[PDB]
Amino acid sequence: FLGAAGSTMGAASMTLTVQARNLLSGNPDWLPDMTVWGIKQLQARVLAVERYLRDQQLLGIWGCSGKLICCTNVPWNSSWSNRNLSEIWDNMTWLQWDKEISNYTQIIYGLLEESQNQQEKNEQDLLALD
Amino acid sequence: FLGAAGSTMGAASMTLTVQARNLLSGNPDWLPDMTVWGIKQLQARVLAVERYLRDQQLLGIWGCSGKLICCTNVPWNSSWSNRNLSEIWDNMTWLQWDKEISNYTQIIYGLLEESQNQQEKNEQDLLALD
Amino acid sequence: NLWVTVYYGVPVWKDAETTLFCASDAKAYETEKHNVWATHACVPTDPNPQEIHLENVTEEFNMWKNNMVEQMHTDIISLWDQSLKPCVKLTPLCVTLQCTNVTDMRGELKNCSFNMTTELRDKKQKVYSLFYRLDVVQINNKEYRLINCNTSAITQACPKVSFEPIPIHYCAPAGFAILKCKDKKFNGTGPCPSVSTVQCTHGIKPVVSTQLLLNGSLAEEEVMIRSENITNNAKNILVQFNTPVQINCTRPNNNTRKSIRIGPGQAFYATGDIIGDIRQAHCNVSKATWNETLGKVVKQLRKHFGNNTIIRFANSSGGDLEVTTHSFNCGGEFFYCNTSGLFNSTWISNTSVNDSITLPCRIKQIINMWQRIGQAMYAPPIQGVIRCVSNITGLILTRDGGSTNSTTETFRPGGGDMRDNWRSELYKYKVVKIEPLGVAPTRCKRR
Amino acid sequence: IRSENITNNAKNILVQFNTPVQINCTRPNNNTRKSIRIGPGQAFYATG
Amino acid sequence: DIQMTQSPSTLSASIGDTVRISCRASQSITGNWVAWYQQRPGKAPRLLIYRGAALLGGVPSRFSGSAAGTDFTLTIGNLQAEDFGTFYCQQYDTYPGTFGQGTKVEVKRTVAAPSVFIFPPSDEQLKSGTASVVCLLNNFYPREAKVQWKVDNALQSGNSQESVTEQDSKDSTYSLSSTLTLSKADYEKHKVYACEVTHQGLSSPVTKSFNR
Amino acid sequence: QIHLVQSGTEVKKPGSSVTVSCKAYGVNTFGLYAVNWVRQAPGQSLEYIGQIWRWKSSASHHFRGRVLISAVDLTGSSPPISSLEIKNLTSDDTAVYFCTTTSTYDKWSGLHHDGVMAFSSWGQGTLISVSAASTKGPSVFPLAPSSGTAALGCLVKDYFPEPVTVSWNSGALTSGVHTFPAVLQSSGLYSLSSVVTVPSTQTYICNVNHKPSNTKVDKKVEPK
Ligand SMILES: *[C@@H]1O[C@H](CO)[C@@H](O[C@@H]2O[C@H](CO)[C@@H](O[C@@H]3O[C@H](CO[C@H]4O[C@H](CO[C@H]5O[C@H](CO)[C@@H](O)[C@H](O)[C@@H]5O[C@H]5O[C@H](CO)[C@@H](O)[C@H](O)[C@@H]5O)[C@@H](O)[C@H](O[C@H]5O[C@H](CO)[C@@H](O)[C@H](O)[C@@H]5O[C@H]5O[C@H](CO)[C@@H](O)[C@H](O)[C@@H]5O)[C@@H]4O)[C@@H](O)[C@H](O[C@H]4O[C@H](CO)[C@@H](O)[C@H](O)[C@@H]4O[C@H]4O[C@H](CO)[C@@H](O)[C@H](O)[C@@H]4O[C@H]4O[C@H](CO)[C@@H](O)[C@H](O)[C@@H]4O)[C@@H]3O)[C@H](O)[C@H]2NC(C)=O)[C@H](O)[C@H]1NC(C)=O
Ligand SMILES: *[C@@H]1O[C@H](CO)[C@@H](O[C@@H]2O[C@H](CO)[C@@H](O[C@@H]3O[C@H](CO[C@H]4O[C@H](CO[C@H]5O[C@H](CO)[C@@H](O)[C@H](O)[C@@H]5O)[C@@H](O)[C@H](O[C@H]5O[C@H](CO)[C@@H](O)[C@H](O)[C@@H]5O)[C@@H]4O)[C@@H](O)[C@H](O[C@H]4O[C@H](CO)[C@@H](O)[C@H](O)[C@@H]4O[C@H]4O[C@H](CO)[C@@H](O)[C@H](O)[C@@H]4O)[C@@H]3O)[C@H](O)[C@H]2NC(C)=O)[C@H](O)[C@H]1NC(C)=O
Ligand SMILES: *[C@@H]1O[C@H](CO)[C@@H](O[C@@H]2O[C@H](CO)[C@@H](O[C@@H]3O[C@H](CO[C@H]4O[C@H](CO[C@H]5O[C@H](CO)[C@@H](O)[C@H](O)[C@@H]5O)[C@@H](O)[C@H](O[C@H]5O[C@H](CO)[C@@H](O)[C@H](O)[C@@H]5O)[C@@H]4O)[C@@H](O)[C@H](O[C@H]4O[C@H](CO)[C@@H](O)[C@H](O)[C@@H]4O[C@H]4O[C@H](CO)[C@@H](O)[C@H](O)[C@@H]4O)[C@@H]3O)[C@H](O)[C@H]2NC(C)=O)[C@H](O)[C@H]1NC(C)=O
Ligand SMILES: *[C@@H]1O[C@H](CO)[C@@H](O[C@@H]2O[C@H](CO)[C@@H](O[C@@H]3O[C@H](CO)[C@@H](O)[C@H](O[C@H]4O[C@H](CO)[C@@H](O)[C@H](O)[C@@H]4O[C@H]4O[C@H](CO)[C@@H](O)[C@H](O)[C@@H]4O)[C@@H]3O)[C@H](O)[C@H]2NC(C)=O)[C@H](O)[C@H]1NC(C)=O
Ligand SMILES: *[C@@H]1O[C@H](CO)[C@@H](O[C@@H]2O[C@H](CO)[C@@H](O[C@@H]3O[C@H](CO[C@H]4O[C@H](CO)[C@@H](O)[C@H](O)[C@@H]4O)[C@@H](O)[C@H](O[C@H]4O[C@H](CO)[C@@H](O)[C@H](O)[C@@H]4O)[C@@H]3O)[C@H](O)[C@H]2NC(C)=O)[C@H](O)[C@H]1NC(C)=O
Ligand SMILES: *[C@@H]1O[C@H](CO)[C@@H](O[C@@H]2O[C@H](CO)[C@@H](O[C@@H]3O[C@H](CO[C@H]4O[C@H](CO)[C@@H](O)[C@H](O)[C@@H]4O)[C@@H](O)[C@H](O)[C@@H]3O)[C@H](O)[C@H]2NC(C)=O)[C@H](O)[C@H]1NC(C)=O
Ligand SMILES: *[C@@H]1O[C@H](CO)[C@@H](O[C@@H]2O[C@H](CO)[C@@H](O[C@@H]3O[C@H](CO)[C@@H](O)[C@H](O)[C@@H]3O)[C@H](O)[C@H]2NC(C)=O)[C@H](O)[C@H]1NC(C)=O
Ligand SMILES: *[C@@H]1O[C@H](CO)[C@@H](O[C@@H]2O[C@H](CO)[C@@H](O[C@@H]3O[C@H](CO)[C@@H](O)[C@H](O)[C@@H]3O)[C@H](O)[C@H]2NC(C)=O)[C@H](O)[C@H]1NC(C)=O
Ligand SMILES: *[C@@H]1O[C@H](CO)[C@@H](O[C@@H]2O[C@H](CO)[C@@H](O)[C@H](O)[C@H]2NC(C)=O)[C@H](O)[C@H]1NC(C)=O
Ligand SMILES: *[C@@H]1O[C@H](CO)[C@@H](O[C@@H]2O[C@H](CO)[C@@H](O)[C@H](O)[C@H]2NC(C)=O)[C@H](O)[C@H]1NC(C)=O
Ligand SMILES: *[C@@H]1O[C@H](CO)[C@@H](O)[C@H](O)[C@H]1NC(C)=O
Repeated sequence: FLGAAGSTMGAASMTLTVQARNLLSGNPDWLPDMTVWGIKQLQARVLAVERYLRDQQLLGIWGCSGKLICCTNVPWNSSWSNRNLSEIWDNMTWLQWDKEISNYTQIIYGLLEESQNQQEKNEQDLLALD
Repeated sequence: FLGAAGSTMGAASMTLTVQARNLLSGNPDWLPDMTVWGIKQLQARVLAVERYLRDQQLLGIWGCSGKLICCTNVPWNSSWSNRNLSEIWDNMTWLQWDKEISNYTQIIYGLLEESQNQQEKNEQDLLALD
Repeated sequence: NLWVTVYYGVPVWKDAETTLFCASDAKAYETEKHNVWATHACVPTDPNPQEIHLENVTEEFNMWKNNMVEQMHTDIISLWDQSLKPCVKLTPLCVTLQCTNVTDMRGELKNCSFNMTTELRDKKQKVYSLFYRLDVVQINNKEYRLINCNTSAITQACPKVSFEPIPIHYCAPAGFAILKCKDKKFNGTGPCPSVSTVQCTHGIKPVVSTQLLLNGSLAEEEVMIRSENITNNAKNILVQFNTPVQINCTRPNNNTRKSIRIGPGQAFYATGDIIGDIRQAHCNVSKATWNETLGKVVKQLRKHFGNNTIIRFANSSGGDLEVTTHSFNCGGEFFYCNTSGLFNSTWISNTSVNDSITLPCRIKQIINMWQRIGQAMYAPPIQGVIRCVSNITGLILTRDGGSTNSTTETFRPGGGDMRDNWRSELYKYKVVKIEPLGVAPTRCKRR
Repeated sequence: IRSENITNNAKNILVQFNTPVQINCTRPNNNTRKSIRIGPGQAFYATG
Repeated sequence: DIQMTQSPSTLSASIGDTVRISCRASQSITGNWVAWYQQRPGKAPRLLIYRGAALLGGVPSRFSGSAAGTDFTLTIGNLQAEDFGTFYCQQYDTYPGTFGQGTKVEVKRTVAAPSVFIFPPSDEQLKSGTASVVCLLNNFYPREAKVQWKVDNALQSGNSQESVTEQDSKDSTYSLSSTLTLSKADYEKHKVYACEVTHQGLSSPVTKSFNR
Repeated sequence: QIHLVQSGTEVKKPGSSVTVSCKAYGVNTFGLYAVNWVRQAPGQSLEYIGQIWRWKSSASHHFRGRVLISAVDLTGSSPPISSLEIKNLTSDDTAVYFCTTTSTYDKWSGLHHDGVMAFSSWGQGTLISVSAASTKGPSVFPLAPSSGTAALGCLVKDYFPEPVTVSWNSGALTSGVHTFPAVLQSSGLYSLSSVVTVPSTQTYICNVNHKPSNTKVDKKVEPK
């Protein structure tokens, strides 16, 4: 549970499953509720499922369609964190990583939904016909 | 956003992603609520997620298992809108299209869940054994 | 060469605010007594709360900016109103009170005769009751009235429910997390070397008190000193004790409940005659234990105010009763204690120049805490003598503005804001939201 | 000009203006509030 | 160790103008870790933009940053009086942080020629054993100017010091002094002393001399 | 709000040890705020020296170990204070030193980058001049106009230490006056000038006040 957050990105890939589990599902679960303080234990968990499906759309509309890790045809731009491969996984941490990509984060997002699954699935339709 | 609804089906395939996005997720999002008019801003968004998962079951139980476009092994029956290929995409519109298929709509649905993923996955089990 | 790849569940979070729920340990529910304090539908606590220590991590904390406090403060307030809603409203108690002096200590109790409406709407009822001087005010024999009638309305708390504080774990919903600072010495500000995460916070007893933190969490090793702005005398100074201080607060009046009938269906509990010791409420503090702590605490202030300086203590300056006295609840009754005897001392650099001590306490049944207007709560009478023993775990302190800063400084008991009481237990906690989505470059591409 | 059923005189006729019409509505009585006390806690505002 | 290069070292711009000051780092900075500071003369430097485009709260919208690879540029539209001063670019990308050459933003106005005056050494100064000839440049635009010392039609090396006033608050002009420090013995050995100045304003050669 | 007040002007001789202090007003603690010491060479750019962050002192490879940064947190009588020391003082250390800090609480702020950061708050600054010289009184000389229009002024040479205040007719003449900044002569003494532009009688005068040497000497100006 977040144990590798201080560790390097290379080491942070092993416990990846643990974060997926605990984060995904959270039910206490208690049926009882009352007019006040029942709406308080509701408003919190309702926002949980709204924030969740928000994330899931990206997983589907992108080249993943599945959880954990999945890859894509988007080439990594040099202008986006020009680096050494061992300088990323072995020498650097995720929090330290997301810090720099903050400018290019929205750009990459476009490459996943538009450049791929919009143009890839259409490409697939043209390649599955023959 | 719906811009190609008046345009032809062939042109309506380019902006397909836009409709998927905006339709999928709708959070204002405001936590505050009250006993009356709080139940009004609830009843609407609760029906939103109920109508949503209703659609998602069909995507999974059919030969898609993924969003946007996906194909299937169901052959197109001549009795179902016997037409020209250029008479569909190039000369005709979706609203005009769904208008005629209204009779055969329920029939096709059966071919996707039964004739395919019931008989296809079982076929896959028999083909994945060897 | 590489290609972008989506990683799901990467350890990345951002500081944020959400709506937190409670946890009752699923035992408080068996304590029953018709919804004690909070626990009614309250989430039972996971029998095995999880605490995961994060290595190679340093996070900066601020307890004064903590949002869990504001939620908890508003929680107790919202909790208070929901308890008083189903109960019996005392609205037609504003009837004239003909009072006289009780049979010593300048007649603190008033025996009052008054007219009251019965179950029937025809004939009134001539009955007498017993109110404290603080609950009544004369208007011009001796004629009095309810002290809250000119300010607001009033309602009686139900005898079934109890105000007994029970441990409450604040937990976060899915998508959120709660951080815990495991360091022994933490003032609530600065970087935290060792940080662990929990789904639920530790056991927190919502004990509402003034000038004394009761039934709280002990510090580690040295006693802790916390202040929002220290050199600023306008900001209160929170202290965390190492060893708990034995305190006794009793109600040396053995009472009875009238349970008068103002029907149909409603019954009010009046305070009957006192049978037993004729005494005023009192608070005991052992002279040896308080002093020992004082000697240890006064040295911590000199880690700031300088190695050598004169620190004098004194009682409350003045203000509302809630500010000037120690306000709390024991056995259902609300005590207001005179702390002037403890705060009378003068200390040298390391030292200050009998077997027991006592503190005069005042009792008030009708209260408006948190500066509430429009709603006044009446504390119902309790059968027999009430005795309670609690831990004194910390204080609320203020520094004088008169300076002469380079000469000496004097400290007096604080009060007011109850958020500080919650900041005492929540200093090591803060709320952050988890951002699972992440992207990384790799060669795998796709077919 | 809008009407549900026009030839029908039983149906109201809704009109939409082009230019807005200036209208003034005032209370040419300068008043005071009594704020009488019908307690406990309640206060009614009478017209003085 | 990063080296930051600013261009130009100084520039002349008017009110309402759009000013662009670029900067280049010895390497490529990604994550866009770059800062731009403003410093008015005689005052401590103030932070304007961090992360190259991220403007700090309270700064006017007229300031705009841009960050791409090795090349960085700060854009200031609708130039105003309070904006004039010296600007620096800084990288906190790696340990330690390094600043740029600095860029002096200087007020633009019609080119103004100085009025040159030369003052012969005072009598009481001659008795001290030294003689200092002072060439004066009054209000002039721009700050960049030349002052050379010719003794009997011969240049002088060393023993020369010049002084420059800050750009005037209203006139937006500069004033320049020149100090020639020589002894008494060498002073009696020569006759005519000349101060040669050349500036964008004059449109004529200027030399002010005295026959003592 | 945030106010950084540094120590007074320090003039020290080579080989000695210097101590400057930075009082940080408005700062709750140095735990949530990183403190960076930055110096500025005269007529030159800014240079990062070192920092103390999370109560850990650190400095650049130029100054390793030779520069010592110490700080104490918020106390009951004064705001948080930091101090910077440079031993084995030399002539190249004459830069103007600034005490800076930055808010580190925001973990995703662009202000900081793992120890290396920008500087949000700037102090008043403290000038350190390293030179072997003793205080002396100013020599004042008049500059007489020969004859377009006319110009006259007074010349102040060889004073120490700075500054000196030069006036005209005891502050009566405030217009058209340009007082040139003091220039550091090769002799280690300062010299400056104050000149006034005159058209075409009034018989002006110079008011010079040197406080360190306590010399308020005033000189007149007569045309030859
Ligand atoms: C809340 O809570 C929290 C927690 O809990 C808290 O926090 C806290 O805080 C505090 C404050 O207040 C703190 O403390 C502090 O600290 C600091 C720092 O320290 C550190 O550092 C240092 C320095 O460093 C450097 O050096 C070194 C050498 O050695 C090295 O090694 C390093 O590395 C560094 O370096 C770097 O840099 C360079 C350049 O620069 C480069 O080159 C390199 O490379 C690098 O990078 C040091 O020194 C230290 O050390 C020490 O200590 C330790 C312990 O601590 C140890 O371990 C060691 O060993 C040592 O020891 C020693 O010493 C000590 C001292 O004390 C002793 O004790 C011992 O025994 C021995 O001897 C460290 O590391 C500091 O600085 C400070 O100090 C200050 O204060 C004190 C009192 O307290 C005093 O005494 C001192 O002196 C000081 O003071 C100063 O300053 C001030 C201000 O500024 C002034 O005023 C004064 O006067 C002074 O000054 C003086 O001195 C100087 C010198 O120093 C000179 O210069 C001058 O002139 C004068 O003379 C303090 O201590 C803590 O820490 C914290 N904690 C934690 C846990 O973190 C807070 O506070 C709270 N809050 C509230 C409100 O309450
Ligand atoms: C938490 O609590 C703490 C305390 O509990 C709070 O700390 C308080 O912080 C405020 C800042 O908001 C401080 O006020 C500020 O003080 C500075 C510094 O003043 C001191 O030093 C001055 C100079 O000292 C040097 O020079 C002399 C002479 O050579 C030397 O001898 C010295 O040794 C030093 O080297 C000095 O002039 C000051 O004295 C004057 O003021 C005091 C205090 O009022 C009087 O007693 C004195 O008699 C005398 O009058 C003092 O000793 C000031 O510079 C600040 O002034 C700015 O702000 C004013 C508004 O308050 C404003 O009117 C001024 O014009 C001035 O603004 C100027 O500077 C800005 C920044 O550069 C510019 O933007 C602006 O345009 C303008 O140019 C200010 O007064 C408090 O002193 C400090 N408390 C204590 C007890 O010291 C903290 O704020 C709290 N924080 C939070 C988050 O809760
Ligand atoms: C919105 O509002 C509008 C108005 O605001 C509403 O409009 C109203 O709609 C109703 C329909 O429900 C109309 O009533 C119907 O009128 C017709 C036509 O009647 C006229 O023409 C007749 C013939 O005219 C021709 O022939 C002569 C002779 O050659 C020529 O000279 C002419 O020029 C023509 O060429 C004529 O006979 C009528 O006159 C009679 O009626 C009027 C009105 O009452 C009297 O004043 C006269 O004196 C005279 O008695 C008239 O001029 C009728 O044919 C309809 O009758 C049917 O419905 C009756 C119930 O109301 C029922 O009792 C009849 O038996 C008849 O039903 C017959 O027809 C059905 C359809 O074929 C069969 O299914 C059925 O089995 C049976 O065979 C009816 O009276 C209103 O007139 C009209 N309002 C106005 C002002 O004109 C509208 O309804 C509203 N809608 C909504 C959604 O809100
Ligand atoms: C607030 O109230 C609490 C609770 O009342 C106080 O805490 C209690 O403090 C008392 C006294 O300080 C303490 O009582 C003693 O506890 C001992 C055990 O810890 C007992 O052994 C002891 O009993 C002996 O003494 C009594 C009185 O002298 C006798 O009546 C009793 O029979 C005992 O005598 C026996 O033992 C001797 C040998 O020692 C033998 O020769 C005899 O034959 C006989 O067998 C005391 O009762 C309580 O333990 C404390 N309670 C707690 C929970 O700590 C607190 O002090 C109050 N605070 C203030 C400020 O007033
Ligand atoms: C700070 O923390 C201390 C300690 O936790 C609190 O002290 C508690 O005070 C409450 C009363 O407010 C105590 O509750 C009392 O429990 C007694 C023991 O109950 C056990 O024993 C009986 C047999 O006698 C069993 O049947 C029962 O199941 C339990 O196992 C009861 O005897 C008490 O009832 C009597 O007192 C109350 C008033 O005190 C009357 O209303 C009753 O009618 C009756 O006369 C009562 O239920 C609790 O036990 C105390 N804690 C401990 C550890 O003993 C402080 O209150 C707290 N400070 C604040 C401000 O809340
Ligand atoms: C790289 O990504 C960075 C992500 O943080 C970018 O930083 C952001 O850049 C934008 C660009 O303009 C800034 O937008 C301006 O913000 C200021 C101040 O906003 C902040 O401060 C206020 C004041 O307290 C606070 O209320 C806000 O909530 C903000 O946190 C506004 O005043 C301007 O009008 C304008 O909107 C962001 O502020 C800035 N920081 C953030 C988002 O934290 C950076 O620009 C990117 N780099 C490039 C080259 O684009
Ligand atoms: C206030 O705190 C001080 C400590 O700072 C307390 O002083 C304590 O006094 C007792 C005596 O009443 C000391 O006990 C003595 O022990 C010695 C050594 O065993 C023995 O020779 C004596 O006969 C006596 O028994 C005790 O040691 C001392 N505390 C310390 C730390 O030395 C004081 O009691 C406190 N205030 C009160 C209410 O007394
Ligand atoms: C602050 O606390 C001190 C210490 O308790 C208080 O001093 C106390 O003053 C009373 C007088 O009101 C003393 O009573 C006296 O006792 C002696 C000895 O039996 C007797 O000779 C006298 O006639 C009188 O009865 C008491 O002893 C004394 N405390 C000690 C430990 O000696 C002081 O009054 C307190 N100040 C305030 C403002 O409350
Ligand atoms: C408080 O006053 C009431 C009277 O208003 C006392 O009740 C009376 O007690 C005497 C005993 O001396 C009886 O003879 C009367 O019949 C009682 N009258 C009523 C109306 O109850 C009461 O005793 C006083 N307080 C107490 C109980 O000490
Ligand atoms: C709280 O304790 C103080 C200290 O004993 C009390 O102060 C006394 O006040 C009375 C007047 O009401 C004086 O006659 C006494 O001389 C004071 N005592 C001392 C030791 O000075 C105070 O009255 C107590 N309670 C309240 C409500 O103030
Ligand atoms: C009753 O005691 C009060 C003290 O609170 C006193 O003011 C009053 O005079 C006393 N009444 C009588 C009748 O003695």
